[PDB]
Amino acid sequence: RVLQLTLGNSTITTQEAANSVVAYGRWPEYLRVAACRFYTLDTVSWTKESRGWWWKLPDALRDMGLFGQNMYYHYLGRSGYTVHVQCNASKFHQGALGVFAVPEMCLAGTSYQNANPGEKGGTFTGTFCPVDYLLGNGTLLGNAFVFPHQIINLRTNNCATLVLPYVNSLSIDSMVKHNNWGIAILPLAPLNFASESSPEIPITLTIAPMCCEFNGLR
Amino acid sequence: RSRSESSIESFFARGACVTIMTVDNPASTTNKDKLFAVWKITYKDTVQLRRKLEFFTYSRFDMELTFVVTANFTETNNGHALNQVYQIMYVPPGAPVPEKWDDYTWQTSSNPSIFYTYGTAPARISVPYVGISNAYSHFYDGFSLNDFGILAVRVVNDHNPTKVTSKIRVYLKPKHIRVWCPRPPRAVAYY
Amino acid sequence: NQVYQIMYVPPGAPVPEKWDDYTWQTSSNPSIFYTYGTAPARISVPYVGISNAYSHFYDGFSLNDFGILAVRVVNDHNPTKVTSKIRVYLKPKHIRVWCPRPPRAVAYY
Amino acid sequence: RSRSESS
Amino acid sequence: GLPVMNTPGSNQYLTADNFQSPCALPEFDVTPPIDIPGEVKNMMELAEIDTMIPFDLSATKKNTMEMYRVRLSDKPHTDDPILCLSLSPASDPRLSHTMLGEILNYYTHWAGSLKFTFLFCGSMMATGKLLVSYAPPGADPPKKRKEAMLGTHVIWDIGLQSSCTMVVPWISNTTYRQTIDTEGGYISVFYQTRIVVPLSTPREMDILGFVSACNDFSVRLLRDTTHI
Amino acid sequence: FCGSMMATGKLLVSYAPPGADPPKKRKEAMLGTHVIWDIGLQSSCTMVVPWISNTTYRQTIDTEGGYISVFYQTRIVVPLSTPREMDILGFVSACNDFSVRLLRDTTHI
Amino acid sequence: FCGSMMATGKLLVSYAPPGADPPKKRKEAMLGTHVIWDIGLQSSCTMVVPWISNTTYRQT
Repeated sequence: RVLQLTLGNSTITTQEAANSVVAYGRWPEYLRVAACRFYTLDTVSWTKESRGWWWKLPDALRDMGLFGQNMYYHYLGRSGYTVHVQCNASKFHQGALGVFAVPEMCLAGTSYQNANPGEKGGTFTGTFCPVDYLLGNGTLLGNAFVFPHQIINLRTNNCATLVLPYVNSLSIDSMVKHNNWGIAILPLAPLNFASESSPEIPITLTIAPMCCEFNGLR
Repeated sequence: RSRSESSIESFFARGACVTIMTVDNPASTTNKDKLFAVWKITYKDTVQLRRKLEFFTYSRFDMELTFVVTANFTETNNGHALNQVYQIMYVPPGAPVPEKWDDYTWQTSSNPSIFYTYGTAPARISVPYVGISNAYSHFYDGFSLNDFGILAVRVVNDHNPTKVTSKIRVYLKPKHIRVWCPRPPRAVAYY
Repeated sequence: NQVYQIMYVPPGAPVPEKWDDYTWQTSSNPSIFYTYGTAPARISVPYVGISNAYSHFYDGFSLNDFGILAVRVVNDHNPTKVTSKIRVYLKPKHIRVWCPRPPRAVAYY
Repeated sequence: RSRSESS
Repeated sequence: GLPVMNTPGSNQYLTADNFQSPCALPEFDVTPPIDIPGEVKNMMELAEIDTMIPFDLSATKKNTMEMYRVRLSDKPHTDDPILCLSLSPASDPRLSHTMLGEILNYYTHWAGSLKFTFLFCGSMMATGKLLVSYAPPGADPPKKRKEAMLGTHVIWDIGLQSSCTMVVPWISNTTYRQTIDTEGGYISVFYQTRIVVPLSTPREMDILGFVSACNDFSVRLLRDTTHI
Repeated sequence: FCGSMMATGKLLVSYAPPGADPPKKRKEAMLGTHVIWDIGLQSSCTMVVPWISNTTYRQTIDTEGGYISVFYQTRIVVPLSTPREMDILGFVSACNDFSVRLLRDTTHI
Repeated sequence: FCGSMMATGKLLVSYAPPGADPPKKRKEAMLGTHVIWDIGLQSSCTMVVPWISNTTYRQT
């Protein structure tokens, strides 16, 4: 089984949408078109020495196509997302990732360009760069599995999916000023591999806005 | 089996002191600007309520404030004073705060005020949800904290001979709580 | 007029060590604020037993915990000393008792 | 919409 | 007027009291609520979440990413366990820090079942057998694989299924235990077989471990011990 | 327009929405929302602003909210020695959807 | 893909339409029409170009 998903002028090859977590059980919904497509970010290399990676949302897509154009040329907007993490590796690599979606992921070691990496995303550290096992804020990472999450354990699966509804104190809000979601991908178990295998496996993120809607155009 | 005491209402709605506001009598000797006390309502000071609220991201709650006033003469001197009255003024969000003892805010119709007579039942009000947003944000990943209001306190009696200090304990009890989006709880470390 | 904090500490909870300990600010511990010269204060502790019945006699190896009552004056910088006695009038209500026994003499009491 | 407080 | 008789308890403020109270803003139209995703109606919903156990709380491992990983290696086949986890969710330093433990620290009494979930984070190729044992309360934990096998256990096959969800039962004399001191059982993982690997694949894998309350879990008698 | 019955011309009444930096040239204003008001035909022009805000309610103090702005599309034409200096007045009013809350009297001496 | 059964990876097969200057970076190509071909799962990738021309017929 190999599903070939499509959104407009974009196509993605998912092994299967078997493990697809919906954050807090709520599917994205409008308030009771073209921007909502697959935007695949620049891959990051997971090595033995990695501590983690993190992107914000909608900050990650501030430059991507219409979801960037609209996100600037409007004032207010809301959007759910579909973060698809593909971590294609061999059968002779081993490790685990924890993909955690975090509402209002306020990081701490704080000045807009600092907490808004954009497309490339930031990285954690193990002692700016926030701490890996803390997620910046003093917070034991074990308890981090409260958040909407999924485990990419290479021995069994090599891709996760996260459907994220719009989560904010407001019905609609300015996307330029204020992020809603924060994706953090941290290695629960370290990478390891056979003798001379590819020593750094790639992690790819495919973000797809869902129920993207904005007001008011200038 | 029963999960009532682990309900949000039972876990949160519990009378917790959040400040101790000290005010002196308007004695005409050398008294400083300690004649009145002002405290912006904020949970970020008491660790118990804060650590319980930072389990969760968003929130909504009415806020029952009880006021326990306790006075005493300062000097060993032969102290005498008729029963004091205390103006406990709640200042809603976005409103001006008192600067002086005889500022106009103590005569403003907007600002609701309690007139507690010393030696009686503790004063009380019930602030409703006063958020512009549809939920109190405990964590906000954006650029330009939430305003609950201010509590100001003074003695109403003016030309008093003997000094009288007084502490107003504020027992805040959140009522009708709702909380969304749980989070890992912080350690007690940075509090 | 003095105010008295009469704090009931449930079983298994920490007890005050100092006057300004944290237990007097704990949300758990219910506290009465009795204003002197008013009606006597009162609370109604429920049955707080882990067991389904208070054991007066227990023929086993490792007494029952009902709680603690702590008391302080709230006013702080007072010029003149004031002693105060708090009589605690306990009235058990909704009693049930099982397995009668011979009553002890008044001897060892 | 609600115009109670401006009554 | 209506003759009344003020009883004892009048003019006292009991912090546990629940009375009506006058609203300071009675003409104020509250901001209506919206349907935010993720409403929590109860704290146990947070303890029903599989959170990761820190097994290695040594000086170096603790307060890092390594404090959670249990390393399976290739060394002399000692009968001692890979890990032995005491079931004092509140009075065990390892389970004390989990989300479950964080909610139990706020309470005095608790009762119910726990579900532990170990997770092999090794290679797709590696194969072997672990034995996940559960000694019940009162029992002295198993010291050899045989003693553990005879009791309750699960022969987890590293090759076939990558996780193993053993559920502890609710065994207590009282209807409720305490969150402080005295037993409660022991999970414990042994090698049944030293882990086999193919070619130059690494012979040092990791297993993670999760814990969560079950639907039968409950707590009572709130006890906040938070201070400075 | 409080000018002559004879005078003719076109003004362009623009509305920049909140967040936008106000239009500086007639072109920038035309591309956005606008109304080409004809001085010759109709003597008034009623543009209604919409309710755009992230919150359900704004504040009465501090931060944007938009800009009305009036440009000449055409310099005003007049017949014979009629004065070439006219006046336009401007009115504002809440709509039926308007509402306020949380009274705050700041009146004092 | 005529590589190994074991090898895994992702290629991005882009199609710039006529008039467009060809994409020079992966980002520019992704934003336009594209197909994220997974080397690991499916070994081929059949992208079909459309018929876009001002005339009813082009020249050779």
